[PDB]
Amino acid sequence: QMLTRKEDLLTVLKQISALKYVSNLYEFLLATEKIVQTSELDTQFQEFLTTTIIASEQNLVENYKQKYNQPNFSQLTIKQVIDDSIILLGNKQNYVQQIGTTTIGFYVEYENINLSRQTLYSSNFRNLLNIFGEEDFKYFLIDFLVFTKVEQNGYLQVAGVCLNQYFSVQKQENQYIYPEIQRSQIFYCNHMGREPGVFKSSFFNYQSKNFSCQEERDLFLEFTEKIVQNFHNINFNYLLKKFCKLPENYQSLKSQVKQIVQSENKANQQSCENLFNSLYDTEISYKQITNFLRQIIQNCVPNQLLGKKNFKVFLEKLYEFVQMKRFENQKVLDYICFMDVFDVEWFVDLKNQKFTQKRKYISDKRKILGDLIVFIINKIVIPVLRYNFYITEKHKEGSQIFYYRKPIWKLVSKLTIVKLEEFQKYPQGKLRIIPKKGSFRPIMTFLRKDKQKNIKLNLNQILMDSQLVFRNLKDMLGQKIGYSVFDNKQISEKFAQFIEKWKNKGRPQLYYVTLDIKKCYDSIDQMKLLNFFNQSDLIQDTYFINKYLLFQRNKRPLLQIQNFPYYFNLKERQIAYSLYDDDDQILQKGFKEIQSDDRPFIVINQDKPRCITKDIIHNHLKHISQYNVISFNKVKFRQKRGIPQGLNISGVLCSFYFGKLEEEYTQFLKNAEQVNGSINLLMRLTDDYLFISDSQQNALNLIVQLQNCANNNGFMFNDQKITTNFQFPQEDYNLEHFKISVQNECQWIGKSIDMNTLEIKSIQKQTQQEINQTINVAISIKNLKSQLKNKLRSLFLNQLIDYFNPNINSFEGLCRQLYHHSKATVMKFYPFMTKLFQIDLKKSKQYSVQYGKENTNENFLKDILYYTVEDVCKILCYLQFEDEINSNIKEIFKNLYSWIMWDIIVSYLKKKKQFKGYLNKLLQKIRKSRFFYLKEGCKSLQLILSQQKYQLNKKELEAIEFIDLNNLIQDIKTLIPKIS
Amino acid sequence: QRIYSSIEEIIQQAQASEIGQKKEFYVYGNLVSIQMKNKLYYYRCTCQGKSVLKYHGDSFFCESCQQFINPQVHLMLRAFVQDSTGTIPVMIFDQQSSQLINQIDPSIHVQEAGQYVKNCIENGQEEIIRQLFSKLDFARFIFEIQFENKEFNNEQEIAYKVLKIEKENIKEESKYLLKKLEHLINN
Amino acid sequence: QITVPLNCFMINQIVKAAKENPQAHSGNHYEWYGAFENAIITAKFEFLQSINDSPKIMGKLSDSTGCIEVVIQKSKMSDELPEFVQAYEIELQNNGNRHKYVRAMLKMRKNAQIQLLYFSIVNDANEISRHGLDLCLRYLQRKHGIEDF
Amino acid sequence: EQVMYPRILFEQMAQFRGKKVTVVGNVCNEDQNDSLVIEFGPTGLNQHVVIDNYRRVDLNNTTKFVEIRGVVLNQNIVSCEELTEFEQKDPFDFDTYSKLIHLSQSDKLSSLF
Amino acid sequence: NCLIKIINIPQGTLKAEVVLAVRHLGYEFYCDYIDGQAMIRFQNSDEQRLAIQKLLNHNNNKLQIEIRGQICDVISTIPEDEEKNYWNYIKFKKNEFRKFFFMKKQQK
DNA sequence: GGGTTGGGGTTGGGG
RNA sequence: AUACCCGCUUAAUUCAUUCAGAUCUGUAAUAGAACUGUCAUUCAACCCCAAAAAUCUAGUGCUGAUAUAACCUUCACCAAUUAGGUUCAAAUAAGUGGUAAUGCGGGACAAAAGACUAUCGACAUUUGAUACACUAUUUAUCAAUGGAUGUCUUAUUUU
Ligand SMILES: [Zn+2]
Repeated sequence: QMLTRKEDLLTVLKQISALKYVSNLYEFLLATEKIVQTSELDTQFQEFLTTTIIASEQNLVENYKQKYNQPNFSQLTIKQVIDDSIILLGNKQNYVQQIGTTTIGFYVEYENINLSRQTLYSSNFRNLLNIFGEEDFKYFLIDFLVFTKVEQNGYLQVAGVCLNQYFSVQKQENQYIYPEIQRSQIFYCNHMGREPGVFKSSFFNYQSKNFSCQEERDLFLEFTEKIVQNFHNINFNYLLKKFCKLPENYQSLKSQVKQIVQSENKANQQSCENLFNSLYDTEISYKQITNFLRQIIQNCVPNQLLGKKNFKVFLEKLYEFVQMKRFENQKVLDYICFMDVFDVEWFVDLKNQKFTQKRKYISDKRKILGDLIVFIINKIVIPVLRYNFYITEKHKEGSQIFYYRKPIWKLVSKLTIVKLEEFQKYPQGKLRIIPKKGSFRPIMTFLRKDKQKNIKLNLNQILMDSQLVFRNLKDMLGQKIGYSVFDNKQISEKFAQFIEKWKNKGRPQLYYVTLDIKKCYDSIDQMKLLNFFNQSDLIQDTYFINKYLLFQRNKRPLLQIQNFPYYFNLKERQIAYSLYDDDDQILQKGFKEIQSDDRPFIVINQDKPRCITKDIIHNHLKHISQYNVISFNKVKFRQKRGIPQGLNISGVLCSFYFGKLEEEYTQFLKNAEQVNGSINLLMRLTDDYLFISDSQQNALNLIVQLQNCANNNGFMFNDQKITTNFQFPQEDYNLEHFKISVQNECQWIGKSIDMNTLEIKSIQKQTQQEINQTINVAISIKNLKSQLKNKLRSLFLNQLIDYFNPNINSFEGLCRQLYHHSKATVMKFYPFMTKLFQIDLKKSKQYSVQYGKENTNENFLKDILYYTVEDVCKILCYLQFEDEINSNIKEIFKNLYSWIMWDIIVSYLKKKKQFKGYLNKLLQKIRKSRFFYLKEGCKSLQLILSQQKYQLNKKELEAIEFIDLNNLIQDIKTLIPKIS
Repeated sequence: QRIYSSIEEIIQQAQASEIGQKKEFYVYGNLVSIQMKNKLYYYRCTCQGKSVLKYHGDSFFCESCQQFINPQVHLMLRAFVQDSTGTIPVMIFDQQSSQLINQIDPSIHVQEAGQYVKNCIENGQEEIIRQLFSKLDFARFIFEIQFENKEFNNEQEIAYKVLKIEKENIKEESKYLLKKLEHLINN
Repeated sequence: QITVPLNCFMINQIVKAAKENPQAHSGNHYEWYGAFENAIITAKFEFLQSINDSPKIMGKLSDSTGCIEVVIQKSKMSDELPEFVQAYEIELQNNGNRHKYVRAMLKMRKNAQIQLLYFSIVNDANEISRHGLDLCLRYLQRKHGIEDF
Repeated sequence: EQVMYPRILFEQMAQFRGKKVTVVGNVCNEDQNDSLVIEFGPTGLNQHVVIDNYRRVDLNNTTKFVEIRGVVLNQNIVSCEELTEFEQKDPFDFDTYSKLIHLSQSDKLSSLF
Repeated sequence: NCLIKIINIPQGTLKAEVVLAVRHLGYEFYCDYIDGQAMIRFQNSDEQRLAIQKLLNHNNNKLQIEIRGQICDVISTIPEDEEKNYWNYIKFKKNEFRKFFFMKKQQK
């Protein structure tokens, strides 16, 4: 198994198990005697036959032989033949040609839209009918998987069973579902009831399914009466003083907030910022929260009800529940497995299942107890915390779950309200205050109505079409600032490649420029956006629903295996599309272009969404920009300068508006530099901007004039700035709006560039910080292997992209990127193994049994890490730069990268010292890899000496690098400086 | 006694009808070509749960009763009713559809039909269900049908609902259409 | 269009008309009192001819007004079991000879062959009279509503 | 090779001779010879048509009604051509049958044939 | 006072199913299957009487159990000679294990 | 008497 | 077994009380004194981009030849750092940061054997078979355990 290549789709298909016959149309016809070698038909039809691909579960070529002539084949219409073939199916479903069909007894009409039908009915198919005849045509259509070619790397499945149902599936329930704990339901409560006494609307102020008969249910009812009496007869105010007390300056805060509400006019901002910070400081420790919750639990529920030992274990589990971060939830078994079914005396041994199968008995009791605990938590703990606490997080921070007291959050909400100083069945919205800093920047939402959600989606696809149109227009010639909406590495790659080209040709000595914009969403003018909308660069649009399935990122075993795979691993996606009176490629494919490696696929569905004119978009603009009744609790007012946040299209709208402005501005500036000599490039996000130019004087004059014309219409911003020094009118502008700062190695929104070598890094941080705010962990419930393979493929953030395709960058920079991202990868991964290793069960009756040993940890983790390293050494389809043909440097290169992987793993397993007993074994595997690769580096020298092909530009160049810097002992002792 | 009409007349009236108009007619047609690509049943409580709250693992909790319940699955089927004059896409209620499934097979009880079908589809018994659906084609019957020219989310349309399904009766349907023929000759 | 009830006499007339008249700017269709492409007929299922090479059973049929023959077809397994689906209600009698009153459907196409579609027996001649009187009224209303449309 | 088979009755004596027609009716005198019975055509009673049956009759495998074809001998005898006896639950409306016959054949089957 | 005997057990019966059937009663015991017959010893006469009243059927007023789907009658009135033979056999097992441990100490 | 269908997954950036 | 573990206990009384009025007492102008109503459908994930899924898959690779530059351990717990030593596989410690709630008493002399076949063919120790079971679990038998297990004590002293 060397690597992936462009493709060979016949091999790709026939290389899979389920279908046992695979061929093309032409050779199949030759075999079935329908055609002969002298069948010199029309040339285009001949390439049609050759490119057409067919397959079937059986080699029914025998069923498709000639066996007779009876040459009548007189005049049957192709439409009629297809109708008869469809009727032959009857009740069967999910075949391609089935779509858009009204089977009416023995009659059909045609509905919806099917471009694949237009691909059908061709002169090709007419000739095909002339060849097959009636029955052959009908049965070939019903049976075989018909695949034809429309595009270089576009192939249709116009017939056969739909691949969807073939590739969609992925007495029972050995453990039952154990319904979830809705931790999400703890977020964003805005409700006060004059006192504690959490919910008078709850059960405080039902049935059962599978209890021990119902006597246990009666005991449960009695104990619920007990806890109801306790809840009625326990004050919470003093407990809140004890554990989650308010700040001692509470009344002073109230007074200053009230005075601010009255007359904070123009003497507010600083004091309000300090007040916001102070109120943010009113958080409560997780440990205090846990103790408060535990006291609540003790005051109401019997330790005899829960068992004493199980009661204590659950009390311990409470802290884990509070600690664990957002979008995470402990399953019921996460407590049950540490519960005892025998610490409760009153459990009923009905039928003595203990004496029938005590394991079945314990499983049943575990089910019962788990349901009871789910009841307790969902009906008690979650409501209590929801009413007594606001649960939120910091946007600039992440998933750290902060708690706050309701009155404090209410006062903060009032302070936000005073800061709002800024037809149809209406799609109303809802406000959510978002903590961002020692200040706030909230968000919007659209909710509560199916129709509101659907029209929201309609806006989504129509502006997605708008984004496609603007993307194409920008790519051909930027209507925006040019090179602006790069959408995750496209323009970044083009940018970097071009700048590399001048660094090779022009002057690598350059000068970066940072730039920021504040409140881009609210810098939008309704009248002018409508005007520029009347430019109307797209009318007569329509939609087609998509069913694509193509080219996952994984290799396929050759026909030298030494199993049973299915015809998938070309994972599906889903896209919407647009069309008008234009080139026929969009009419046929219903998809424009996406670069990949050369394996086709295309399948289309039928649907008729109608949106032809920008007038409907104009109606929605009237929906949004003029009327809005977004209510936090009762508010209807809204800042009217700018598109509201939380709107699912505000990004594209802001992009289009700044396209309007940068049209003129960038026209001026880019044409100036085109006359100058054009050593300059640009990129602009929604509100962030970077600029590059060697001529600091010219570029800085450009900065001055662009900031001038941009701020000539009331658009402000303030943040750090560029190494460019003064240009005194620039200093005047700085005094006007924002301070200026100077520092090399331009940092970014999450990347940075040593622009001297133009080496682009992303980020480096600390282990605890990386643990905070972002880590979320899955649970090993008969999903461990898949969970871990894909979660160690969590290189699926940036370290599989954006940096291993520079096309020129030296291996020093490549490996620097690699090991930095590896460091970050471990920093974020360590929680995974740390958590799931605490339940490393030698008793896993399936995982551990298949493992075949009680040391599951050692070899299972060895397997998963070594497999991931294999994945990343095989993922270098990017590395056709330097390895595509040389046939041995591929192995050398991938083994070197594996060595980097293993060295990082060595460092961080020394970090993981507490598992030494098999850390030693892992290190043994590592050292094996390291030293065998040292041998491989020695051997590659002799291989190069014995081999003849040179490829000076790439192969010889990288060989020079790896010989001059990686000579046995060198490799380590130069790359370690390169590590530094 | 009742009256009988034609598919063409019914479609003409529905085309010349407005919102909120429901008129019932009786025809001698048959059923054929049941559509099955869509779901075949829905959930409802014993107390006719208007919005039974959804819970995964097939857990049922109604809101019109607000207790743990035994589920009530009602099988919804769509087909086409045709006669010597026309054809209409029609929707059959669970009760009459289950009566038809009892007719084709008395093994499954009336109310047992939805549960049995759901068990079949979840288990993998699909081909037998398809064959049984095939067995229902061209089933001559007496049909009571009403129609509504309502609007479905800001788009006007025409919908039909078959209420009563009855066995055909040549002795009097022939008399009906013969006297219609006599009236036509007299005119 | 919709399926129409016909008989051997009218279909013979229509076949002869299709033979004689080329019917320019038309074809692939049989037009009578209007136009049609599919028929329902109640007659007696006639002798079962055994043709098997490319085609299958040549099922004859006959009414009080004529004698016609239609075809069924399969290649290897396509229409053997459904052929039995059609044909049990003939075969399982085991004492009816092979001539019984039956209602079936046929598809018309501008080609000298008639394909059988679906078949069932008729047990009461009340239904035979029904079919006849229905087709009579159908042509009456068809002609005098197309000409009065 | 096409042989006509109209429908006639007593009120059409003249159609008995040399005109191969279709005969229907319920065997009133269920004669056990299995070769010659007396039946009533589409009327209430007294349509005493002699039916020279097929030499075998499934006298007990079906119901009363039988249909055959052929020429009618002047004493209202029927020469056997083809038996199509039915298993009937709902008997004939002989009124409906008579209306159909002597109305369609009167004008419209006449306008047809 | 602490002995019962299961008779007419189906041929080829293993000890696991018979001890499980006795465990259906839920009382600890020790079983010995010979030839056929299964002699059961319980810890005390109180639990023996409890097992007697649990295993007796009032329909036929006799001590019966289910073995492999068949009905097997059991006897609690053990003959004196058979009880003496069982006690000798059990003490034989006791002193056999004692002598085995003794000789095992003896090889050292 | 219902009826497109509601939620799983939560990783970087923007807002 | 050693600085800790285990068996036993805990320790407080208005930090607060929004908005919708409603009784409006206080009405100078509002304290206050309250009742209800609550998320009330809980509304829900804020979207947009973007990058990946072994599928119900178990790919099975680089065979151990090297790091002399790797390796070792200490502080109530964890983390960073430091030094020390080894250089073959293990004895060193310190610093700093973060984490560990409370009162009483037992684990207790620095531990293995002595003899009792003492308790046992009734004992428990796995393995592999059957019946179960089954994602976090054990059943009775079969073989083997065979000492499975407890009883006295470790320095009449620096034994
Ligand atoms: Zn209900």
